[PDB]
Amino acid sequence: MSKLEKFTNCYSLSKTLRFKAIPVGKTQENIDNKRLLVEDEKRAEDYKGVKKLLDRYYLSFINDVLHSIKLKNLNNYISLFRKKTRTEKENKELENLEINLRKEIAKAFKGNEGYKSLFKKDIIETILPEKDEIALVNSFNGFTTAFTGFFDNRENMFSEEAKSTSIAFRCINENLTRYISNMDIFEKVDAIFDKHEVQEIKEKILNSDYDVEDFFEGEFFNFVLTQEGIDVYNAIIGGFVTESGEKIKGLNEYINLYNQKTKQKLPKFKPLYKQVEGYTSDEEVLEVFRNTLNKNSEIFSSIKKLEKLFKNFDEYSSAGIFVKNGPAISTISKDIFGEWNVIRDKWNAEYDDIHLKKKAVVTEKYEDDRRKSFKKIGSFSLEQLQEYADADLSVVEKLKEIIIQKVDEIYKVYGSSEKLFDADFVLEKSLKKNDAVVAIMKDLLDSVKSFENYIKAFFGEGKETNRDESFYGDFVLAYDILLKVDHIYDAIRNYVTQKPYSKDKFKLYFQNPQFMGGWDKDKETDYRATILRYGSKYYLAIMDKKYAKCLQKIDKDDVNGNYEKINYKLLPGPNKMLPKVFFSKKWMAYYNPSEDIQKIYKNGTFKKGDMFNLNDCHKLIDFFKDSISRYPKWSNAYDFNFSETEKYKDIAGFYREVEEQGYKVSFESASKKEVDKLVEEGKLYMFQIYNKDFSDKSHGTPNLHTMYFKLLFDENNHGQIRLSGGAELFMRRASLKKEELVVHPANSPIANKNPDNPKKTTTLSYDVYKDKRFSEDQYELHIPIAINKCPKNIFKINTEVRVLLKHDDNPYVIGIDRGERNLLYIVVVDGKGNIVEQYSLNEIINNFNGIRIKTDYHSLLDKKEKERFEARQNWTSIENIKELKAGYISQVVHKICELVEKYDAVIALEDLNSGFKNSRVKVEKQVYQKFEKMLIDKLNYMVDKKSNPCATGGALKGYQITNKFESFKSMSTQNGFIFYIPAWLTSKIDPSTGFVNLLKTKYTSIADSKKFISSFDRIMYVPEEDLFEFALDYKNFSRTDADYIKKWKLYSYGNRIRIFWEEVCLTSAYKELFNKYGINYQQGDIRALLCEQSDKAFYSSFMALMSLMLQMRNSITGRTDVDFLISPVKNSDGIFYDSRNYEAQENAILPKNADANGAYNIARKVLWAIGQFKKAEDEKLDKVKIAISNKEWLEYAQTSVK
Amino acid sequence: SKAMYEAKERYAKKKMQENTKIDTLTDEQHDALAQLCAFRHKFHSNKDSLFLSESAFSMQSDENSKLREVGLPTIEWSFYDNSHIPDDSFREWFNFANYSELSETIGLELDLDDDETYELVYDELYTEAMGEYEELNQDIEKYLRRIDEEHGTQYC
RNA sequence: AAUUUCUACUAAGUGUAGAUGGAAA
Ligand SMILES: [Mg+2]
Ligand SMILES: [Mg+2]
Repeated sequence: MSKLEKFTNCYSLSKTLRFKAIPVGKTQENIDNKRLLVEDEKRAEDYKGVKKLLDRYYLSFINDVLHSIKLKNLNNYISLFRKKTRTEKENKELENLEINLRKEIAKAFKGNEGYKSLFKKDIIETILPEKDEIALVNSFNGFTTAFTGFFDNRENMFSEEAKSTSIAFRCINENLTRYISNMDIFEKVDAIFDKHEVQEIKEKILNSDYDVEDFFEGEFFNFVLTQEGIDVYNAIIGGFVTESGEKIKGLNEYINLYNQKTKQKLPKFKPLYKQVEGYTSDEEVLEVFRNTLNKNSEIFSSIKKLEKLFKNFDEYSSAGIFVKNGPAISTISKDIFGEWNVIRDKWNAEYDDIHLKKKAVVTEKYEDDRRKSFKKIGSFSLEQLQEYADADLSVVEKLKEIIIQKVDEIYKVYGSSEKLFDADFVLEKSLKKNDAVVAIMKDLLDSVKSFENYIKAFFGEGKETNRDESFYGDFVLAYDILLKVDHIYDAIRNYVTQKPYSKDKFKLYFQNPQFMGGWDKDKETDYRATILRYGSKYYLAIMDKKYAKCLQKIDKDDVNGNYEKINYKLLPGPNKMLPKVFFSKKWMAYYNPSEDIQKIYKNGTFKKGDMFNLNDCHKLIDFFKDSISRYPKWSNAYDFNFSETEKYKDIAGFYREVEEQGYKVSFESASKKEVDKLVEEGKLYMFQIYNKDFSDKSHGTPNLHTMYFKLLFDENNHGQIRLSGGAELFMRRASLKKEELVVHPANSPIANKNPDNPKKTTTLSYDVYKDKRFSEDQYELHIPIAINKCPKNIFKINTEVRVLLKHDDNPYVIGIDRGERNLLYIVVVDGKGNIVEQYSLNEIINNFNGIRIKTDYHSLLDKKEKERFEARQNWTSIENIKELKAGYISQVVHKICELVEKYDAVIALEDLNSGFKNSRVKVEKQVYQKFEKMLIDKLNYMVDKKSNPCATGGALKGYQITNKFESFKSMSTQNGFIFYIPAWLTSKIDPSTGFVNLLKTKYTSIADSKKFISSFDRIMYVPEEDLFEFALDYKNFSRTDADYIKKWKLYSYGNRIRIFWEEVCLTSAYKELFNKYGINYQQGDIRALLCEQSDKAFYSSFMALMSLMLQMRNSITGRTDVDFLISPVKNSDGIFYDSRNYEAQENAILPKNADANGAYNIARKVLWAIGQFKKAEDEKLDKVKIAISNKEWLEYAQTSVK
Repeated sequence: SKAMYEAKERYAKKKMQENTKIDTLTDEQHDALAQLCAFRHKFHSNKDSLFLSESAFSMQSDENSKLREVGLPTIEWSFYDNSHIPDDSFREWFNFANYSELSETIGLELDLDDDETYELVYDELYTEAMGEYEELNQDIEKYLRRIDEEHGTQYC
């Protein structure tokens, strides 16, 4: 019994299929005559309009009753907050008063003229009538419940839970804490009070109320609570126009006049919150883009405010301008210092001078703790960057000139794009076929977006010390406007990358709100939908509500024209259906529940909680048994055969028993001619369930979904597969028209595009239109199933795989690694270390009838990336490539699944959050995470279609070897048969012995190089092998606390590849350098001669040769021919490993090339994890660590071979 | 309805990636919280198909069991008994007060074969089901807000 | 270049081989 005979029927699932539906006979013209499409087209479209009307009435309700509330605890909150801190649980009384104030406005709303009829049924009926909108709100006269996704959230607008969208939290804890802040900051505007400007005009043209000090004194908060009051308040801040050309001044401008003496240093009055994009057509999207980025747009004025802010930046202090820690701080290091790694070096030294000892060597755990302590910090001060900086580095100039360079770059791309915001602009071609216009828009949007990404790190997540609030107050006041460009970026991008066709659909209801919920016989006259089989052309039946019983009075016809017809008896949810029925006032008046039975259910001792009594709940079990026997519908329609009363240790066990059994679909027949005459009468509607496998030409294997759906009505349906309910139906529209499809004509030799087909050209007898499926409409149908509804082998999979792998004795392992020369690379390793099968996954085999036609994806990728290159790298090319990768990581999964079945393994997989991608790899991080998703999705229910359905591994008894996916971090360190493993030191490693370089040999100085060249043990030269054998211990080098052997006798032969494309050899290069500098280098230990020279270029051309002795990976990066991995240390047999030495075999015992080596090492790390799986008890198997360290891994990979 | 779909999910996904370090309390309670949060995001996604008799679905004692094991405070639910949320027992009840309403208009008596009174009780039981489930859902959001503003994380 | 849908196809001629869990903001 191998390692997959356990893992089936382990837990539930719920897929859902999606077949098409063609109407048969006169059903389509019957629908058009009875007009059953216009109603639901309206019932899709008018919903946002009726939402608009109800939002109109709701906002009128708020602005109605807010003119009738004067808060009484407001003074007692304001003064007690602005009382000057010193709480000792007085802030707790402040919060009590705050929630009581929210309760006061909540009580005002509750008693606010009814309000109980604000989310019930009559709101669509009665109040909202009192134009032509009466039919609009009257269009839903028999259909109310679709508003319940609105009547809940607009109720939660009126809560007191301090939620975001609600009224109460806003008007008490954002408006009031802005109002009292402006009340205090009113103390710092009294020194500029000129009545000719602040009083002679504002009070006369705004309110004619009491003057400007009334809005800062706190007793018109009850007047400003309405949105009219917020309008008047933001008028006194900003300045009203009163439809005249005065442009009357505001308090922002009066406080802006104060810095005429070049010192503002007084915060302005922040405006108050009030109380409550394209994607269709080319002219519209161009106009809204003009609206949002012309030379007087709000975003553009925000850039102007930001550039003048960073022009006058030097007046603010350098003690508060916090730069955000994290990703962007590398580019900030690159632009403040010169390299990607200097801030981290200064912080490194600043930390190690405190926590490092008086030695200098490190451990890897101390390095990981060092990295954790560096990621502990939230942000950095600009003053600390001046502290990091040496002389002649003033950040207040450097960042200023950087940002003015960026702003002038945006101005230069405005000078590029100035032909676009002009009034007489023309569209000569649509944006699908035009390039220059859309690439211009792309450059604009990406330039402003890059500017936002550069500005972004000046937040420091707030909640800090005295930060420069006088700077942040306008900084966020421009940044909120600069963040609006994402609403244009995620409008223009998903406008241009959308298909020409369109997948909009509306739910079809057929005049009824209660539509196809279930398939129950004796509820089918209510649900009004049934399913008929005949041969194999399946059918969906819709009965009209005027004639909702056209299937009951049908005879078992004997003139041999029949449709078989379902019955579908399903007891739904038997743990909470049985007490719903057997205590519900009519069963209590038909089948008397015992006096002690009613009491035992009413007290409820059948549940757990220690009130659980076996021979007490067993009488309840017998009562359920006998009553289900006495029930007329459920005595007959199922075959209930339970256990005995002592054979249920839990009523949960009995519920599982009745849930297991209570489902049966059979087929009682019907006529054919009377059914088709009936659908000719129009009392039925009949659709055929159809896809591209129910046709009578399909001479191959079906779609995995049609295999399931054909298996829903088998007598093998014993594997607990169950057609559930919740089915829907849908309807599309003709996105395309028929004429303008580019159509390949008939009887012409049509082209090909897969180059590895021997039939290099073919021809057909008919047409094959481009995208025929969107020419007409089609009825999409969904029919959701629930695989493995009753689970049996239930356990924790993450422990069961481990307790399986320990007791196993030769457990196979797959590895999967990305790469540069190939997309992925599979390596299958035995329980020892022998490579069973190593191959690429660039070529995809399609093993149909007998004919293994392969197809490449790597050539497809590069041939599309050349179009990306030649087409200025625009969005259509980007998303085409992303979808091609998505199709590729679809078609990988069949190979991985079949490989898992063929070798009985556990997949290893490159962990990501410990990873350092390389950029060039073709499958990047986003596509790899999608591969993770579309691998654990499929290994939730592994099935191969060619197998027999009844046998294990089939469509009834699939493998479940994972869990469901949860969250993008919770996918870590184990998932069933997928293991996650850190990808450190997996590509540049000698597979024979395990030598890895750890030597930082990028040249710095002769001051370092002399000690570095003296630290070696014996640089000599062997003449009987012509090799420059080096020798060293590792313990005399920094960053070297991981290796285990540390006795590495290096060598030289095998040429390597430099970059400078720079092809060199090695031992001849060493000899020519040493004959450039004139050495008798045949009497070893030549370090004594090498520590005499004093010119720079000798050591600079020696470091660059040490590094080429150490460089194991060689990419010629223009061809796929020489990607050779060579290792300058040899094993016990005196031969060091070469890749091309191992490429030309059939099945090697070592990796072929670089990507395969990257797979093989990951497989080795999982093998180490299995080795530690073999060395614990079964009581720690859930705790055995898998995160194998660098030290442990190098030790295992060296001492595996010996 | 694709751009905002990806945007609102990758924002929240970034927050679930980001908040795995803020807690810095005894344990990996982030796992239980994100598991609860996605459970919330299924529940509030399609609460409506819980009303159907046999939809693809499948409480409070189970959540409290999986929450006590990690050591959080519990949820303080609104009810534990759960057995009165009406779904498709439309053959298995009678006591409702709005028969006074239904007799104020014509309607018919308490026999549901009339095609007019059927939807007139279906509406009320649908709204009562949704009104029960959001009272459930508010309890989970209250638990997340309490655990949010006690430990300074982000969940809503 | 035919597709419930997505990717690569033309694969023996109205399709082929893998995949796909839907509604909802
Ligand atoms: Mg097929
Ligand atoms: Mg295509």
